[PDB]
Amino acid sequence: CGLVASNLNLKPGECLRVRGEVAPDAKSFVLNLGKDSNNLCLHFNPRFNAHGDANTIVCNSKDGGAWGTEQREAVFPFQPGSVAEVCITFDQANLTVKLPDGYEFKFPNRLNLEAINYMAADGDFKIKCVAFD
Amino acid sequence: CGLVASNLNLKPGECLRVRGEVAPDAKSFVLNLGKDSNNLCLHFNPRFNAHGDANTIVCNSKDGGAWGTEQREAVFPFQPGSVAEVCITFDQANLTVKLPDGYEFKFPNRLNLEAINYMAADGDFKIKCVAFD
Ligand SMILES: OC[C@H]1O[C@@H](S[C@@H]2O[C@H](CO)[C@H](O)[C@H](n3cc(-c4cccc(F)c4)nn3)[C@H]2O)[C@H](O)[C@@H](n2cc(-c3cccc(F)c3)nn2)[C@H]1O
Ligand SMILES: OC[C@H]1O[C@@H](S[C@@H]2O[C@H](CO)[C@H](O)[C@H](n3cc(-c4cccc(F)c4)nn3)[C@H]2O)[C@H](O)[C@@H](n2cc(-c3cccc(F)c3)nn2)[C@H]1O
Repeated sequence: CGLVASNLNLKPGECLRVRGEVAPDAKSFVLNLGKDSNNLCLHFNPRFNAHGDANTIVCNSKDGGAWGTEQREAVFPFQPGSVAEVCITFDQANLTVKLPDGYEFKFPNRLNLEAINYMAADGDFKIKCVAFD
Repeated sequence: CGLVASNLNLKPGECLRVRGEVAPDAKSFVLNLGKDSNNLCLHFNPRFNAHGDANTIVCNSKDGGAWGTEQREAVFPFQPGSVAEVCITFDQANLTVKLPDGYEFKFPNRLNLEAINYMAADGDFKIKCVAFD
């Protein structure tokens, strides 16, 4: 039940910037993006230690309430007890999550939604700032 | 039907910073703060030209769907076609609103709420930045 933002109307090309602080006892946190809570074109879930994963980013989609296939990244540029910033955009092919220091993750656009109208944060991540570009 | 943010969990003393761009032909816009759409401890409505009023800030509350006693500020530090930032805090007595950028007025806390969990923007005001401190 973390921060939820609706009616974002984030169209392709536009950038969603999110800055927040990661808890010191961080297990994992979640950034959800899509149309609503049941239609997520991006489930961004860095896991420090959660569900057996250690220092692993887990991405997925949810379509009509149904989870898609999990995609995993070896690179884990997140440290517990620190401030994490992500820049998010998308096109017809992929969603792109960029980190300031150069890290960039791609996740296939599986929902093909016209825009991102929904953002929800959860887990050990307290959002401090959100910008729309 | 503008931006809506829920589960803010804004405790007393904490600052809610909101930046957005006011349309050149703006008639009015709204910042709603409270628990939900039916319970607003602050209805912040600058009216450039609306409901017969002009260059007047209209503040009110909504408690259980019912509008409280409307109140107005003689001062109007908003320009159509320009970027406006509003900083908002509250104690158990008043809400404090900081307008661009020397301006500060108190609005009585009439809902007594523990925290601000709900923000909704509307009217001729496209949100570009929201910060929580
Ligand atoms: O079929 C059961 C599966 O369940 C998921 S976890 C589940 O998956 C989703 C992603 O698809 C969401 O992350 C979801 N979620 C998290 C939150 C949340 C809520 C609040 C805060 C916060 F932070 C987070 N809400 N929803 C998770 O519960 C397991 O990973 C998966 N599995 C696959 C592997 C696996 C392990 C090692 C290597 C490998 F390749 C795969 N290790 N487990 C398998 O056991
Ligand atoms: O009952 C009649 C009253 O009606 C309100 S209008 C009403 O006020 C509410 C707050 O008090 C809400 O703002 C409400 N609202 C706005 C929006 C919205 C929704 C979407 C976008 C967007 F931008 C905005 N939604 N809801 C308004 O409709 C007038 O203030 C009021 N009155 C007028 C005067 C008055 C008149 C002339 C001169 C003068 F000095 C005072 N002095 N009192 C009086 O005539």
